[PDB]
This record gives sequence, C-alpha cells and structure tokens, in this order.
Amino acid sequence: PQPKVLTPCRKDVLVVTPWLAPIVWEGTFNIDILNEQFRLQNTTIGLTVFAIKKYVAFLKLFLETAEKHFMVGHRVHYYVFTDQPAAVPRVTLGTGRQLSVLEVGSMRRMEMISDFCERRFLSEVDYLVCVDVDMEFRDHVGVEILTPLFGTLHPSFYGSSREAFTYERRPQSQAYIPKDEGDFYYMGAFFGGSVQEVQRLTRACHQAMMVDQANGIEAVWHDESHLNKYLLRHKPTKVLSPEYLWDQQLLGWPAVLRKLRFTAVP
Repeated sequence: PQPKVLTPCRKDVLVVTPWLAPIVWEGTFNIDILNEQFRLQNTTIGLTVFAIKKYVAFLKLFLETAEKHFMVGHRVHYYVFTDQPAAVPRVTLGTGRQLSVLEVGSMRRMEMISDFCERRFLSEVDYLVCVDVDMEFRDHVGVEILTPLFGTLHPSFYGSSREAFTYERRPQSQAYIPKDEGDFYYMGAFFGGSVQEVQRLTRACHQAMMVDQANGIEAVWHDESHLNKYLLRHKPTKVLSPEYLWDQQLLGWPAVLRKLRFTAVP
C-alpha cells in the first residue's frame, strides 16, 4: 500500500522521538519490507532471559509463545540463564532457532551480559533482546524492533509528565536524574540493540551500580533506574510503544493499543 505523505496512518500517537528515532506502533511499519531487509543480512537475534528459583515455571509458556510470535522466519538464539538447568522444559523449536542453557550458582543480570558472556554473544548473534521470563507473547514481535539501541515505554507512564517519572532523584546515586530532565520513562524489563551497544549499556549499568553500592546507596528502581540514566545520556535509536510491554489485568486494553504483543502472565 502506497505511503501517502499527506495522510498519516496514526494520528493518535507520537510515532517519532524529538531525536528522530521511530516509536514503534502498529500501523507505522510494513513488516514485509523490514523482513526482506533483515533477511538479506542473515540476521541472528539473541533473546536472553533469567529464570531463577520459582521463575523456571514460566519458561514453558514463554518459550512456546516465543516460537509462535518472536522473529519468526529469522535466526534466533535463546539464552536461558538458570540455577536449575534440569528444570528447563524441552520445547520443540522452528528451523534456524536454538536454545542454550546457561547455569548460574540484583546486578548480576547486567554483569552476566556485559562481562561473563561477552565474547560468546559477539560471535553468535547480531542483536540482543533482554526481557523477563514471567511473560507471554500474544502477537507479532519482530524485526521492526531491531536497531542499535532500543528501550520500551513503561506502560503505567507513557501518558504522564516527567516530574511524575519514578527516576532516581537523590544526587548521591549515579542514576540521578533532576526534576527538569528526561525524555521518557523506559521499562527495565524490555531493552536491546546490537550486541556492541547492549554490552556498552550493561557494562555502564554495572559500573554505575558498583559505585552506588560502594557508597551504601541503591537506586529506587534498581537496574531500571540506571537504564533510564543511560538512555537519557545515549538516546535510543528506536523506542517501542507499550504494545511491546503490557499488563492486561492492570491496564486493560485501550483503543490506542491496536495489538498487545508481549504481556505479563496473570
């Protein structure tokens, strides 16, 4: 369908940031075009997930639903970090898709990605997508999200003013953002980018959390607080709308959300 310069497809929402990054909503992208572009590069996406203690119970649905909706037709590498490798369910995967189980014994999430697993990610995947396991895919999540660096609009704050944002406000913490600065409030639970840029962000977030710790302070939303400082200083190249991180039980299904793609499990 021919793009019409004088008819916008979405008039109800901001679809581009003030630094000219796309904000990704249904109706802003032709998935066929995008797929071609990423297919021509034989793109591999890595999807990383922590499943610790009782959160391994979430893996089966997370995985099942990822096969249905996530990067379908592209190469995909799931990396599952767990304390119970035996509890990881065997889910049958589509062609070009694989899973690795990564055993571990707060801020170690950021540590694991940036330090321990650095060389591995660099050789195996082109992009990294970092999400929470207590979720399911309900609709398309695809290469429209891919870019050097993205975050996602936190769903209880997209419609709000910045003084309301739950940024860190104590200057003694590295994640400090003043009352009059800040573009959006990004969710700590869905971010990514190229491997290079994802390692930069998680290296920086670790380094900053080490400092707060050495000083007996802890940011009010922990890794999400440092994420928000990062993304203020280094602006994401795409921002995903709340279509990509929703909780239907707490917020319903507003008309402004034409699809709910990735949601909390009740």
